[PDB]
Amino acid sequence: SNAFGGTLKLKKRLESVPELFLHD
Amino acid sequence: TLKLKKRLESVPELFLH
Amino acid sequence: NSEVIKDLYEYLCNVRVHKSYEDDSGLWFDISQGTHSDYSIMDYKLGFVKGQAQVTEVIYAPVLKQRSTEELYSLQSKLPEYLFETLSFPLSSLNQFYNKIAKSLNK
Amino acid sequence: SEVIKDLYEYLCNVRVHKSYEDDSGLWFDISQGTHSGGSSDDYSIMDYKLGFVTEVIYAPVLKQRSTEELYSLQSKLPEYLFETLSFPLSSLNQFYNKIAKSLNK
Repeated sequence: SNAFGGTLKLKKRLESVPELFLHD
Repeated sequence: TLKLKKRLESVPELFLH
Repeated sequence: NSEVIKDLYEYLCNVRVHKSYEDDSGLWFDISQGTHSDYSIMDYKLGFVKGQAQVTEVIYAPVLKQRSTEELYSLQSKLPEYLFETLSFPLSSLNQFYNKIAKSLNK
Repeated sequence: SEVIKDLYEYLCNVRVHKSYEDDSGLWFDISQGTHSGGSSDDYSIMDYKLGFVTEVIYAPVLKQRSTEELYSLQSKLPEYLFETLSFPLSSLNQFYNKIAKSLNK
């Protein structure tokens, strides 16, 4: 699904802080 | 030193036949 | 082509370079490595950096922010403590390092 | 690109030299080497191709190896690694591992 021969577990990555908002 | 990188230089047609 | 090649290296060696880049200290790689144990993964950075005399040092840093809670407890039970520290080692230890991660994650 | 392969070689003593297509399918030229030694230390190399037409084809590359090289390789690697094989792509790392260990004999 994410590679030519199937699914590669290392290609899937966590987004550690997806709700980060840099502001003042 | 990357021995495999330079390996193909010692036998350039290794994979050709 | 290069994406297919990176995928083959993962199928072959259970390691993936997410990206490479150069900064003012040297050449850096963001990497994930895994092994079946059920697949345990460690994220880390490898930097190839040179001091003034141009001797290459490999800099290792663990990247824990990519792990879940349970995975962090699992790592703490599996990895030698120095793998939670920044390390330096010569190019000649890189395959020893690879094998150390693989064996530690398999535990 | 090139530096990425260099990294994988340092880390894993394996190199994907090239990928190319033919009527048969998609193929990769591979070399695996003994782990780093000293000046007097043994160094063995196994060459093979991996093919994709999920199953992968393993085809050892032997014809341009000297008689002495093949004898030495056959003393270290199990006999099946000198035959063409077909097995699940999900098992490929097992063969990387077996070859890597065998070359370190």
